[PDB]
Amino acid sequence: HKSSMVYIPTTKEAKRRNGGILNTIEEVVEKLYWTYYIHLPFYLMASFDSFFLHVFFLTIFSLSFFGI
Amino acid sequence: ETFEDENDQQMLPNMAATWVDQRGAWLIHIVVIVLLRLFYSLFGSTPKWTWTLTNMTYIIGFYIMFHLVKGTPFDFNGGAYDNLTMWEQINDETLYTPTRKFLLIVPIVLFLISNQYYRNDMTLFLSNLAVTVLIGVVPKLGITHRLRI
Amino acid sequence: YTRVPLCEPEELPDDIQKENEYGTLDSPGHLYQVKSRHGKPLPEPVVDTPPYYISLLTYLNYLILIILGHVHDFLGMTFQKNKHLDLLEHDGLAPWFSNFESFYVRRIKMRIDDCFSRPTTGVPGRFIRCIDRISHNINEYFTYSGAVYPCMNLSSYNYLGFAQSKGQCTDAALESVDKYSIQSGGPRAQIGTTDLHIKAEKLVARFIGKEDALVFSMGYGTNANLFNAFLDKKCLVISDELNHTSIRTGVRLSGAAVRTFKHGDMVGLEKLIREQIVLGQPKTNRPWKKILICAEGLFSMEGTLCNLPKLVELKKKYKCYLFIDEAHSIGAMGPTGRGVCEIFGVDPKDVDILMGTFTKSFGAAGGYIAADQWIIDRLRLDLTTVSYSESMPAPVLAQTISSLQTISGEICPGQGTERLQRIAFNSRYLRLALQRLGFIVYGVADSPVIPLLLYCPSKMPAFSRMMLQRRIAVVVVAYPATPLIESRVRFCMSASLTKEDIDYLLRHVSEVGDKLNLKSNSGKSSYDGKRQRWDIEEVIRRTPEDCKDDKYFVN
Amino acid sequence: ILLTRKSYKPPKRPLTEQEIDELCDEWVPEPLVDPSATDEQSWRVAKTPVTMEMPIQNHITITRNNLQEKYTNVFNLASNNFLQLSATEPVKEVVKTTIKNYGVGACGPAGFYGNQDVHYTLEYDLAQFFGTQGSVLYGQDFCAAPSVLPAFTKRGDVIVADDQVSLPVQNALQLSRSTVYYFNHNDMNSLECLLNELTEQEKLEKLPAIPRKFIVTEGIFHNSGDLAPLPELTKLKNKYKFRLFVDETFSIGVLGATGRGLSEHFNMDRATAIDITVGSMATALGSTGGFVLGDSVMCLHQRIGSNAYCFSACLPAYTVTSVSKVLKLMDSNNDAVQTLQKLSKSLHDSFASDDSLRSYVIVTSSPVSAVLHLQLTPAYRSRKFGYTCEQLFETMSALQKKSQTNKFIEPYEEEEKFLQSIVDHALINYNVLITRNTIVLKQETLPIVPSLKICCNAAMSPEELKNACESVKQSILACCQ
Amino acid sequence: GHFFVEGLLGVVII
Repeated sequence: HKSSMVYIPTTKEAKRRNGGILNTIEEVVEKLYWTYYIHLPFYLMASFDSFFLHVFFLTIFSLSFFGI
Repeated sequence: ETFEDENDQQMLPNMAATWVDQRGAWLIHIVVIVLLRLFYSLFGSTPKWTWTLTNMTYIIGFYIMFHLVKGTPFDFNGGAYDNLTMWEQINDETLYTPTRKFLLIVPIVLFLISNQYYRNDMTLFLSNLAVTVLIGVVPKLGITHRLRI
Repeated sequence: YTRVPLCEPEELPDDIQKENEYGTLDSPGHLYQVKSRHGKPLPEPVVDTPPYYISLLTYLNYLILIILGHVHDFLGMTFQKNKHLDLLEHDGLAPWFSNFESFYVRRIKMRIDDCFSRPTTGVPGRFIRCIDRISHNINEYFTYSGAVYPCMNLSSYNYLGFAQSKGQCTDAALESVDKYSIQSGGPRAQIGTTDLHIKAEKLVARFIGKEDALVFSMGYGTNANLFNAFLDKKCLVISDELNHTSIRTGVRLSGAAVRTFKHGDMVGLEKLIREQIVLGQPKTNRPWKKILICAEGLFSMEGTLCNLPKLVELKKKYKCYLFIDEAHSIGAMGPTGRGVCEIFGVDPKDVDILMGTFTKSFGAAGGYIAADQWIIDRLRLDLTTVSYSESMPAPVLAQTISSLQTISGEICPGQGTERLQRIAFNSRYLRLALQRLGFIVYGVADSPVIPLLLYCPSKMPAFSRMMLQRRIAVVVVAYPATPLIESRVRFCMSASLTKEDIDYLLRHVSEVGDKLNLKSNSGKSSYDGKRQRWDIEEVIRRTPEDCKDDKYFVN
Repeated sequence: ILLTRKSYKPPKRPLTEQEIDELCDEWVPEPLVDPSATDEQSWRVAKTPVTMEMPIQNHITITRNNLQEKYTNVFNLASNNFLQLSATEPVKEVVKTTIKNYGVGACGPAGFYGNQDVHYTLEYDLAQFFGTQGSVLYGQDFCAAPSVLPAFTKRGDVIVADDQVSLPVQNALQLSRSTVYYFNHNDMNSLECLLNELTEQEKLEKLPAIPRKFIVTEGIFHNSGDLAPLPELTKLKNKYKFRLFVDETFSIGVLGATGRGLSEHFNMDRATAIDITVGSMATALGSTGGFVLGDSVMCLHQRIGSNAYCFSACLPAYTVTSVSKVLKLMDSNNDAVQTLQKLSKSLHDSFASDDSLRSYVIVTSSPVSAVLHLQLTPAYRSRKFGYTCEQLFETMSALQKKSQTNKFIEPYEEEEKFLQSIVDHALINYNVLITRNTIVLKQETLPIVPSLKICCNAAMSPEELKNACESVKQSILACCQ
Repeated sequence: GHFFVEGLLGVVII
């Protein structure tokens, strides 16, 4: 019972079709970036406020590290 | 207000003054305070300046949010609240509820904690006590309800 | 090219079309038959909550957004008024609308506007065809190419899968077009009535379990203009806090007083009834001339039911009246689909007025009202829409009549039970699978409405856009419609979805919700007590048979 | 401290369980509806025509009172479908194709899904045809105004409304929650004085921000049936800085050389003469639904915040496709409109220049209206039933103000039964079906009296219409004497 | 004057 629907494979399947540890490092970096990005309201700011808030947080972390 | 206005007000829960009773609505006022301390300390000045800045900014922000704007930020029925601030709409105009008690207690404890550091300066001590008393508890009394100057 | 293109249909074979609009069943083990409750009241709902830092982060985000929006509004209105002419006066004429009562719409709702009001085409069946859009200047205006791509449908009200174009209902509609017309004469009280209206009223009255009924051309209009006929400023209305908007407008138009009670609390309802009987009319304390209780069969934002037995008990005891709104309940719930009266074994005589719509589960338009004979005659004399508004067309009536007969079992006897059992199985399967994978899911056990909580304002656009990327159509609801701290996606299960489709959806949802950090279920939503974080393959293999046992569902 | 007290009284001890229980058991509520007056009013229900297995058209077959009567080949003069363009074969083919390619239902509100491309195409066609910028569609016409009008007004705004507007507009004014004033039914002088006084008072007040101000009228009135003066209205609202709201349900498709409405009838530009226009797709266009015409800002705000739009399902596809086809067919050649005009002129002239029917009935409609109205010459009404208009208005207003459950009135129903007797005589003796203005007077809030109603469409041969006119004249003469 | 202020604040907070 075939229909006119085009299916899209899960990312796991895409990697399996496309086949050491450096990629694992890159993906955990991506994971961390995803957490940081989604738990803050970046999807609702055009570009300027988002850029400004990024600089803000980066400055906070830099100053905290320098002090401690 | 008259019968129709009260019916419009009572016909629907006020979405702009009901979240204050939900989960986490109390710990947020304490959490926004601990962040101001870590930011004004990051400025890098002497303790008394950091503490007075913290107390001042919290009180001013709280006032400008809960006391300055009148009405609902969206359409209610025909507005039905076109001349009431957010503080007066808490708990459908019932005074001295636990929420109102907590929001009264917060600035006093803020001053008590901050006092120990800038206590040795008369000007800072006077300014902080003046701003606390005159921009905190006073608008939140039961005698200043619906009082326009 | 900035205008929505008028698409063209496809000449692909009829088998492919029938499969597109209604997936054929695979195994007879994928059906479920629901049993009544014999008046047993529903245990109090067990609402689940996420950890504290989630709520704190939501509060932080909303605090940031308000500050930035107000700052932008002030700067723009003070500095760049050349490009803000629609918000300012001109030649002694006030603007159409002020900039404060539209704050939330522009400032927060405009940046995610592409998640709402997506143009479609063709039958809104199992697979829906969507028109692609390109957003310019964030979300100001769109431009449209000619491409159209199908998506899996989880947004439209198609509970029984009657939205087709090749069934018997469409044949009845075509026959009606040939026989009568698409035009109406006037209001029902002047020339508008035909024999088809009479047949539909009799059939609806027989189906529900009442004596007489009326049919109107719009459900919203029905609720809006109903209460105006038998209520004044000396009567009182007690309504749940989660009722529909049309009920609120209908109550506001009459002038009656309104008081509300907490959702699902009956002790509060009894206390409020007693206090309001004691107190009397405000400013005068005279007795209330009348008291009316308004509720909803199934609230289509929570998935919960109304405690009908307790309402009937209080109704009997304190001499009040009952009004029930069965829009999401009729046709789709119960052992045979009669609504909540069938579910609770309540005799459909203790409920004074019932009303509903044909839009949700019958694939038509309009609404109805059912009550005793004297009430119906009096209302037919006194209702406004009977005398002033148009009647409904013939094809809509034919569709409704055919659907009612099919569900009742009078024609094509096998289909109605198959549809009801299919939807009943699908809802339970999806709810159990989502709760085992580790999400927070509302509803009781069989509701075709399956809310899924998000709790973060920035996880709505992300979820919607990724699911659109994978070819799944979903609906997200924001703060003005749902409590501030609780935003959610709302699934609408249908009887036209096959278990393979649900598996496909489950895999994609698991992967997206794992990437977005959404699996925040506690142990308070499991029959044992221990929180679950099962694997996808294990839950897929072990859920289909376990979903038929009324033991794992807490609610 | 002691010398500064207030001299109160000790607080009364509150009630307790058994007191409350006995008080609650002592309370008695009235029934939902009032079954007292049902039986002496059900003649309305019992005397409603019901066509059988036929489209509502020129010649029908109707049965009354639960199939206890029957008539055949009745000539119809009570249908609101003036153009009858929705019955031709091309529209039937379009409807069939749309039903085959789509469903019959939309299955969803306009907010999320269920807003197909045909809806957008109809919106563009409407905006292009009537000459404005944009438009929106509504589920039914009776719910268009009571949702759009409250969306643009609130407490603090001013509305100046005509003296006799229909019921939808009354609901809109009642539900908008602003200040409402009434001028005197096409008496431009009263409107000018009211505008003058309001603007002077405004000046004297010195408000910070000026409020929104609207003028509410109708193109062709529903009850009365007379055209409204447009040039004076637009001139005055330009002079006094007001907005103009026009509810033209019965004029679109009837007025103009091509039936584009009131503006075409008075040779103007709709974009600069009228700000809000509320129409209906169910009288001259032969379909279902309503619409609102205006500019882009208004339409966008309506989509954002109009209740009946965003909380109700979209209307089916075959309706919008049929309306689009009808709009093109009217864009081609008038013919239809031309004929409609001639027939209506002949009807009004035949019932206006009559020496005989000049002591009992008076014609209220204007020559351009397609519906002819008749009333009972207040002298004759006073002689035969012993009451006047103002007494009826005051009686029912007093009844509403104190809110008595039973709002009954005897002379009013006696007059209604007399009119229905006229209708019965005409139908039974000549097989010509006319109707009577159907109202629910306990809901109305403006002075109104019962009347009759004769409707003509663009598919009537002139000779048959003339014969029907003669038959109705004979029937009214026979009954009135 | 400091402890006086603090004691008054305690009284008013109660």
